[PDB]
Amino acid sequence: MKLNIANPTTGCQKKVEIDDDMKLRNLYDKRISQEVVGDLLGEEFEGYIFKIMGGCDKQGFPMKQGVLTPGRVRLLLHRGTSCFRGHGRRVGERRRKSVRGCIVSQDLSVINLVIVKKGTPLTLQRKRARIADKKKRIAKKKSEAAEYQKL
Amino acid sequence: AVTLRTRKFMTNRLLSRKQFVLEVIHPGRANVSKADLKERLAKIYEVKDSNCIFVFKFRTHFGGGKSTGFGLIYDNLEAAKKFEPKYRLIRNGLATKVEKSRKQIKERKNRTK
Amino acid sequence: ARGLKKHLKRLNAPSHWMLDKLGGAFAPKPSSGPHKARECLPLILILRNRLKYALTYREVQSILMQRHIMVDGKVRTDKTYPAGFMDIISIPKTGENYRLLYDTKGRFRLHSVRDEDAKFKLCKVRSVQFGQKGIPYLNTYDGRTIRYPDPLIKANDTIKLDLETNKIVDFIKFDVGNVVMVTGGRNTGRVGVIKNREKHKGTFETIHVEDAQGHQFATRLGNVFTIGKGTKPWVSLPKGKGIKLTIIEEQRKRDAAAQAA
RNA sequence: GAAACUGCGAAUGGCUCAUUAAAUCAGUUAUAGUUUGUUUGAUGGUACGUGCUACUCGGAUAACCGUAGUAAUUCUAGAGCU
RNA sequence: UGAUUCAUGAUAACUCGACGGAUCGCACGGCCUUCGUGCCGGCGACGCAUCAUUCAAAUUUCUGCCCUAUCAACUUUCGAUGGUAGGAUAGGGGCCUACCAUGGUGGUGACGGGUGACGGAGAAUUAGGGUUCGAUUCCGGAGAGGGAGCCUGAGAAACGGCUAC
Ligand SMILES: [Mg+2]
Ligand SMILES: [Mg+2]
Ligand SMILES: [Mg+2]
Ligand SMILES: [Mg+2]
Ligand SMILES: [Mg+2]
Ligand SMILES: [Mg+2]
Ligand SMILES: [Mg+2]
Repeated sequence: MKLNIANPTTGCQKKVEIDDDMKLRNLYDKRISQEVVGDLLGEEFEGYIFKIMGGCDKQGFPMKQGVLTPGRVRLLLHRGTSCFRGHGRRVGERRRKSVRGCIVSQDLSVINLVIVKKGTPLTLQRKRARIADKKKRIAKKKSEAAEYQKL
Repeated sequence: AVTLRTRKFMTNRLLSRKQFVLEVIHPGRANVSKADLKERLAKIYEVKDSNCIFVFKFRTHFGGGKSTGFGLIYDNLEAAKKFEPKYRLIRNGLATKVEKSRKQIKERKNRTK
Repeated sequence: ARGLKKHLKRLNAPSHWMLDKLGGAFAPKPSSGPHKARECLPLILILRNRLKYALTYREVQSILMQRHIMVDGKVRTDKTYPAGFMDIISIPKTGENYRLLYDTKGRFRLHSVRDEDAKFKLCKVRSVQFGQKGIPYLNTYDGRTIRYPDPLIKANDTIKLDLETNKIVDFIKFDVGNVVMVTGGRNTGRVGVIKNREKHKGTFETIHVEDAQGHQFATRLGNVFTIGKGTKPWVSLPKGKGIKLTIIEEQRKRDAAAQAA
């Protein structure tokens, strides 16, 4: 319902609020990461090509990419990925979180969109030391192997 | 009229101190305070600095008049700074202690960042 | 349980560590190292409990982190290092050398040695076999591996190693009639000359040894250790020349030391 | 140098005796029937050039800044950095 | 080697090869080839892999445990005992699968039942012999409300880790 707009071209972001069906009808029934033409979504968004991506709902459960259901389903997740960065969670652990589907639907609260279109000598020393150490190792080989051979 | 004799005495120039067991003989007297042992033990060994000394673990044997303890003649007060437990430097006034209150010392601090 | 045990309780400690009973709950727990870790002594026991150069865990930590305490030609800062049989422990600041040997009653003494008999150590070999590309190598009970072994050095034998050339200079062939000293069990500590060696198919080989003054005993192979060829040792023996003396005899020594003063 | 990434430990300690009567356990074997971070010691050619002496260097990510949902938890989406 | 087609070598190949250092520290300090931090160079820290060592583990051989016959047969279609071939495991193995055989235990007490039964080092009492106990600070095993299943990791069927009932 409330939308965050942020721009990667410049780096500014703000939030706005829409409450008209025949404006948000074309906002609905879309997945994450598709562009939406803002002409209909607001008369002052002509040319602006938004991209719906991310967003959460009330009760705070985000949507996840790849799950296609207008519902709050529970998933087993891996830490660090989307919707789960459980900090200090014993690496390798998994939790079964609650998530929303990828297609936008009615019960959301905040929807995230973006815009597509606006209307040393040390190091040298290490290299040569490595070379010298290996080329003295091989001489050690040829010294003591033959010393043992001659017996 | 109390005397002071030391045995089990050994030098360690690994930690550069002079470590010994002292066997003070203090008849009549109740017991001799360490602050008072300091200057006597300094003036017998000519340490030039009566602060490198640290004496500890006294008993005052049953029947009285005879007391044991440990003594550690450091040679450099710098060595006694680095090679020493903190508590008895704090005792001799060479460091100070701070008080703890363990709530949020780590637990609710582990939650934010 | 579910992994390696990292604590060792004082009563569970080896009996030759001598360490007391109310001294605490735990013992130094010698780290995994080059020697059998039930036949070893941590350098913390070398420092605090024998030489007394410190008085606490943390003071021994100061000792070792000063980089003074050098073992076997190279400083070892670990405070649970399993130093054991004929490990040589040197201290440059004291210019003082020690070598760790069994004494006759089954425990470990630190026998001082001068620099010439501290430039090298002496150890037995576990087994000699081939490796990659057919290069022979031998394995010692100190863990050391030596490649291109002298074609006569075989298993169970003894070898001297300098700390600069870091290889073999000479070797004692474990055989009948060379002085040994048992390194495990109730006969450990006693030096003596092998007098017989009988083998039974599929079991431990038995070594019958005679001490320098008449007594005779037997031992398993993993416990014996040749020192020198013939009767003469190639190492400085401790104050008891490897003769374990009967309790009556040792009572007489103390009685005589009393009546001599 | 605080925060954070990375690495390591969290498989030790500790508590209890519920289940379990050749089972666990003790003494004694065996692994030539096996895995073992680490310690310690030793060890290691050719990456392509038609084996005729090496030939080029990538963004993103946390901490930070900023916009937020959720009543909410080391719950959680998105933009900008490195 | 007590014992091996062992250690190991050579060969023919084979892998969509894990690997064979794009890492980090100080102390500077001999000497010009273009006098150019210049020809350079040591002491370490970390890290990859192999072998051995060690810390261990996991299996595993023999002998040994209380009361009970109002517990004399138990096991076996669906693993019981063995064989062969394989699969899986880090690995042996009916651990599991396919086929085949008809075996395994027992009056020397199996199977079954009781245990207010974790085992041991040991405790109390003791002329000797014994009798009873041992939850408990040392060692070993097992559990984290009851079961079951897994991630990470060298190491866990972890619970001051997760998933489900
Ligand atoms: Mg435990
Ligand atoms: Mg098979
Ligand atoms: Mg019970
Ligand atoms: Mg226990
Ligand atoms: Mg457990
Ligand atoms: Mg569990
Ligand atoms: Mg708990």
